[PDB]
Amino acid sequence: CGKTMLAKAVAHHTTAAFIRVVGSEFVQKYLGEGPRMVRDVFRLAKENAPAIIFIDEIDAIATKRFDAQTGADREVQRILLELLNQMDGFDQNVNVKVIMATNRADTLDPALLRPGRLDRKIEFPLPDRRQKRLIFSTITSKMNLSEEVDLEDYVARPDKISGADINSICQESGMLAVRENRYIVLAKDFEKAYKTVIKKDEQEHEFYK
Amino acid sequence: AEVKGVCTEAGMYALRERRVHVTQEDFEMAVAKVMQKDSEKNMSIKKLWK
Amino acid sequence: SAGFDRHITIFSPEGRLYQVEYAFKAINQGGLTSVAVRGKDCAVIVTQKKVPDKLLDSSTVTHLFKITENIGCVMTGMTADSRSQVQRARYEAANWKYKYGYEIPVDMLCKRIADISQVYTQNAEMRPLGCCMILIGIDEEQGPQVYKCDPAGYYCGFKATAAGVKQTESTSFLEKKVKKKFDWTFEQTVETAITCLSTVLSIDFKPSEIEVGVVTVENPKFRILTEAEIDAHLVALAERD
Amino acid sequence: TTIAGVVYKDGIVLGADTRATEGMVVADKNCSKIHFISPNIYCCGAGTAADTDMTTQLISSNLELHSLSTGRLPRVVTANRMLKQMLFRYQGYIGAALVLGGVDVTGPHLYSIYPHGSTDKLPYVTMGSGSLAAMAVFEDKFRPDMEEEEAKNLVSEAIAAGIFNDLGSGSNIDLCVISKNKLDFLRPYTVPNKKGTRLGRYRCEKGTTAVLTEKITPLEI
Amino acid sequence: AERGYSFSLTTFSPSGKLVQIEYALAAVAGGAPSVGIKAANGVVLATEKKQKSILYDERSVHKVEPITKHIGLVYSGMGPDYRVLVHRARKLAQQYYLVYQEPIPTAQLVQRVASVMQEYTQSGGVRPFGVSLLICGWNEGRPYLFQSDPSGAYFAWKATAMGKNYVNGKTFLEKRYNEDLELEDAIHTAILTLKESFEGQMTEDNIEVGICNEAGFRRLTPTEVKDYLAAIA
Amino acid sequence: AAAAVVEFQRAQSLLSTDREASIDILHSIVKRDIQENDEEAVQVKEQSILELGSLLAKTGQAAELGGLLKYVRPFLNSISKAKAARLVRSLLDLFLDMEAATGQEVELCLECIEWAKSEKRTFLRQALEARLVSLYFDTKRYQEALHLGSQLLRELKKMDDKALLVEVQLLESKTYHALSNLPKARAALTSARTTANAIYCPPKLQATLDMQSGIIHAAEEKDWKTAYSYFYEAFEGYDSIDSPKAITSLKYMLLCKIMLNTPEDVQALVSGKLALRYAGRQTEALKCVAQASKNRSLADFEKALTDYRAELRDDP
Amino acid sequence: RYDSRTTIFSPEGRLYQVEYAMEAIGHAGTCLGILANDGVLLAAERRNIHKLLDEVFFSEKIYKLNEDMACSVAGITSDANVLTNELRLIAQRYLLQYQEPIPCEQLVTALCDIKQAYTQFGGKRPFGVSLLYIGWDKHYGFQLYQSDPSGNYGGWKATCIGNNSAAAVSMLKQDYKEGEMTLKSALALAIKVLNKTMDVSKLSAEKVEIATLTRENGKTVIRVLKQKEVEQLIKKHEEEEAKAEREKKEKEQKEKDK
Ligand SMILES: Nc1ncnc2c1ncn2[C@@H]1O[C@H](COP(=O)(O)OP(=O)(O)O)[C@@H](O)[C@H]1O
Ligand SMILES: [Mg+2]
Repeated sequence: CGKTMLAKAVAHHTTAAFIRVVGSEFVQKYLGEGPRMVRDVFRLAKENAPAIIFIDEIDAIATKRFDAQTGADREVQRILLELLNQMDGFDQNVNVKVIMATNRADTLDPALLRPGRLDRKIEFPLPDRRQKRLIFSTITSKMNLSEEVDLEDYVARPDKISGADINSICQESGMLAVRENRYIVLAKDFEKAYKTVIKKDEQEHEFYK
Repeated sequence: AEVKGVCTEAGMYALRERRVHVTQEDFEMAVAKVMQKDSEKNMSIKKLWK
Repeated sequence: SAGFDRHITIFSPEGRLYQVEYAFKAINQGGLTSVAVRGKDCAVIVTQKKVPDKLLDSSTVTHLFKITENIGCVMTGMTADSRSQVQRARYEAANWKYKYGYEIPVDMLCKRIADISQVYTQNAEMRPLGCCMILIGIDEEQGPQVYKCDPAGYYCGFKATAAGVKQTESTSFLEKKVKKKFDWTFEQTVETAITCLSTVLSIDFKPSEIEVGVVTVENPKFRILTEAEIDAHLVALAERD
Repeated sequence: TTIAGVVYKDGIVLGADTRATEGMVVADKNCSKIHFISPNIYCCGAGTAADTDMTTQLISSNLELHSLSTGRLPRVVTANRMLKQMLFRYQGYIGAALVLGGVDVTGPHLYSIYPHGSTDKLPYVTMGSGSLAAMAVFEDKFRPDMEEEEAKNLVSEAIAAGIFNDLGSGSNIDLCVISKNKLDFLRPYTVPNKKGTRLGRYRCEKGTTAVLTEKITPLEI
Repeated sequence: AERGYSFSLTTFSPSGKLVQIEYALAAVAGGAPSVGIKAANGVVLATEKKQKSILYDERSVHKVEPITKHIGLVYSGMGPDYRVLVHRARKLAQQYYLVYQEPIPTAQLVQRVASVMQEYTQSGGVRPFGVSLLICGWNEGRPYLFQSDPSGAYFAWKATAMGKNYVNGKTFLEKRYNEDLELEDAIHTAILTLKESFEGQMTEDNIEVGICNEAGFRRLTPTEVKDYLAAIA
Repeated sequence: AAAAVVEFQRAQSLLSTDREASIDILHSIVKRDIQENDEEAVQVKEQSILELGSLLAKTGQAAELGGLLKYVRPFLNSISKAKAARLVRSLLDLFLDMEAATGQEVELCLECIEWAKSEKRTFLRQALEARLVSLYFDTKRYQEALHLGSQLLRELKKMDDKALLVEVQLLESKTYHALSNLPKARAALTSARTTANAIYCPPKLQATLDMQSGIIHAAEEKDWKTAYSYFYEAFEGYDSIDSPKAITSLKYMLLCKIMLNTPEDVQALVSGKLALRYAGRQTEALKCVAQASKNRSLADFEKALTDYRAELRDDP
Repeated sequence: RYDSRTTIFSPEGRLYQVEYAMEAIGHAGTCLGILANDGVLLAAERRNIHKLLDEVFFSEKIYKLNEDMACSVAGITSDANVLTNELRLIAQRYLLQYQEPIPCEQLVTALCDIKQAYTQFGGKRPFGVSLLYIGWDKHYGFQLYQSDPSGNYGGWKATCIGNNSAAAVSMLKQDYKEGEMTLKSALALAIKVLNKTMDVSKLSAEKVEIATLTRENGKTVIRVLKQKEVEQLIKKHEEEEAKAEREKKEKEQKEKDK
């Protein structure tokens, strides 16, 4: 629904630094390498005065309190514990910031979710009708479009698409228009892309529903 | 931690409306925004136990 | 999430029955393919026919069976499981006629086999037989009936169905064809079916390596069209198109 | 106990009497010997009341489950087959003789199911105590393809003959007209025998036989 | 987490949780949208009937079926399991009718279907019925709406929704639901709660609605449902 | 009450053709008394007064409002006004909504509020107060509008009719923006929207919230894209409801498309499927002003501004 | 690992799955029970009164096993229904055979033998249920027992099972008159313990269920207190605590004056 993009946009209108990592990058293999990388990341954040640290997918490491009865769940919990220490600890950060995107937001640890010195919460829901109209406007102003290509009748139609979906609709419509060799897209192009990336979530087994 | 967050969120609410004062209702909204007790809506999983 | 895969009665944490899905995968493993289309007053089923040896007898090799006089079936899946399911359907049809005293509607016959398969998917016995069974018949009130009885428990009624390897392309083509004047004649339905199979296969059909069966509101019997009928339809209709 | 049934132009017309004798004593005056197997199938029971009632109920339950499964009204061949097969599985101890009738997509039907499980499709059927007189009247005054009113009059006169010529026959003549359009259940259509018109009042005034003990209990509201 | 204790159904967990029934409920939630509303003088059940094509004859398999002319039943979850439960529910209703000459009270029918689910959720080789049932009924004079879950648990509802987006359905019903909602408006509320969950155009033929009032449970025909949809839109 | 319904229908025919006869017949129906057990007659006569108010709207005949607010109150405490207060709501709304000035103006609304105070029916007292606040805003007495709104919302945070809470909050936001305290108007709008995201928002209230959101964003944040988005949501809602004030929403839409320095889209919007029934000098004025902005011709710009007065001279 | 089967003994002699069920009972609702010379009572915590649910069943956790006995259930709902049905069947079987309402001890022993069979036989998980039985029997008058999943039952003057049941029983120990408590005092104490154990510090009729058994006119009466009486008790207790708080404030004022 657009959170990587708002992160990149703050990076655009940022003045300090935007250090991006993916939770897998901490989930790397070899004991203590994940904590090593988290500590290196936060140390870089600090050595830079106002820098920002972004973690793209935290559900991999940020988990609940599972009593690790193996050698691997224990290491994942170790990654999370090192993250907690670095975010808050005996070495209170100096003007450093942290951003996370999780995509689940339910099984995160109560620690990392500590509604205190560790995190605030924000919502990024499915583009409503308003947001979706803005999606169309922002994506499509750059393209070249006909006069019978009204987007306002591609929003009122109920549909549980997102911002990525609408970008894909527009890109696929333009691709199809060029394939059929016109330099102006048309309502047929948008119809075809609409049906190409709305019903794509199909071919499922029907006995489940 | 919740207490710190409540004070901080009341302060940010004050920051919102070009104001340098925090009021009781602002603290209340801060409490609501900080102590978000997410609850499972799956009534079946919730009624499994009598 | 591959640990919830070795038993037909253990759910996955995301609510999926993997060994129910694998029965459909077995359908696709059948190798052959089948299609069916229902018109205003007719119902036609078309099906592959592979005879990869000169000693195989085309008289025996066939996947269009006669469950009873008025109801016929096309199989898509392992042949042994298909024939067991065919025997079961024959049994249930006969028992229905014996108890309730009138020919079983296709509705109920497909329902009944669907429920047998459902019993097998729930109680951890058997091994859900891997065949997809498409039934055709004549119903006095509604008219022609085409139904499909997947090996997980759906007995759904179809305006035009496809089963087997080319199911997706067949369904696409049938949607495209149906969207134009669904009121089809006997010959037009026979065509629609044969043309759908030919196009989804990128092949042209010999009059023998295809099995076609038909029922009609004037002929309520499962007529397995012979070599003559298959050849005539193919050649003449492709020519006159 | 006398029941009768005829098939007319549009459907079926069934007619039973109202009496069930436990010996030579008239236990009931207004028994319900026509029973509902489905919205278009009614069954007239004669013989042992308990078994006819329970057999009709079980068959109605099976046929209603069948109807809710099919979506189409049950057809009388199924009712007849279930009845006969059950009554034969029980080698005859179910003293229920059932004039089954109905109207289905294939027109009317009127079966007669004897206790042992022998069935006989027929235009007119009477079986029971007074089937004697009922069938006499039918044979003497039946003409194929009657209309509603004439069929009703015929199957009422037959039951009247049963009433007036068979001990243990009823006091009221109940009818059931079944067709694709109507399901009339006349209960009772006619009252051949009304009452004796009791003579001068002879009650016993308040206070005629005192008591020995009382435990009047104050049950709540 | 409690990993080992999730492949069976006769083995508790340290938390005390039987994982397999919760998985079944996940399967249930991963099903079609269905909504139920208890009006002041009736009950309304609706359920998305969307097919994967125009090929499926969308009149052959219904989803809102009767169990008597005062009780009816709709579902979310799987379909074969649903057919089995509907068959057994009709059988239980008729058994009760024979034993006691009185149409089965909806509470008792719900209790017995729940007992059936319990039978199926308590042995080492029986898969819990993955389907959750909404049972509508009219007993005495008070409409009843119950929910039966794979766990053998039965519970009353003023109004609910189940399927892929039950959270959204239930918040919408919470907003729009008032006790004295006569049936003609309960139908609109149910259809709207289906709209807020129903991708694509809610044509009159891809939606199934069944209403249970004093006259007896009845599944609305395509003409009636089309009329209602046009009125709402 | 078939005979009474026939009398009411012939009164409607007289409304169509000879209105005075309809007025007299409805007045007689009102004068008719009602039983103490049944309610069919009171239903008939309340519909009769509704159509009498319709007659007053059609003919500007507000002279009866004194009676309709003085002599009908006594009997009205018979149909459990706790739920029938919608009737008084409609009566007062239509009254104050006729084309001609009511003369009494706030006087009659205050009389109604005092009558409700005597009745001790707070449920309707709240509605009367909210409508009075709207009247104050319409007459531009923003200060007293704001005062009553603050009192009423302080009361409504602890009582029922959260829809009326949203109404009063939006009235306060409109008054705040009129007084030009944009930060406080935005605060009121955010409160109204948070309270609206917990209850059912009819199309009218949802579109009003969207329009006010558009006005506030247009004024303050200079995020005219979001301003246009909200304005268009309001326009679609008002078009769906068939509401008089959809032309205003469309004008704001065109205004956003102009102030974004993209005047080429004004014509596209005006010649747009939805925005045909609303065609007229209102939209042609934005057309001309956007043409002037496109050609960067201040002469034509001022020409249009003077030529389209009352289309771009009055809406603040 | 000695917990994959009910019938498996651990090397330290513990039936793990039995302990698993016993601890699982904690996650259920909260039931407490008090015996008094005049009567007996149970209290139950309605965990879930989401306003879109309904109140069709007057009792969602307390059941009437026969005219002389009631039982509160806590645990898995399916097992709860199964066990309550078996309890009713046992009671009426005893009535048929002997013609005297079953002694509460005998009924509890029967059901707990059923649970023992389950914990000792084949592939059947132990019933994940704990029950509190109240009743009257001609042998030992009023009586209250608690039965666990392991089939073990204890006769308790007062007791509690469920969430924070340890705290509930601690407060029962503190405030229970071992031989003098009457029914009204029992209700007061039950309300106090419920208020202190329920997660919400504020009680109401929307979260509690009280059941009272008393012998009147020679016959037993099992009454589930209506919301009116429930709210009156909740009030009386809350205002009593408020009066105690006012007395504490007066004591603080006196100390300040000193
Ligand atoms: N509001 C928006 N405006 C334009 N594009 C959007 C918007 N929201 C999402 N997108 C599209 O989504 C893609 C980025 O999605 P992303 O933020 O990575 O989602 P996630 O990170 O949750 O998978 C971009 O390619 C962009 O085109
Ligand atoms: Mg990203």
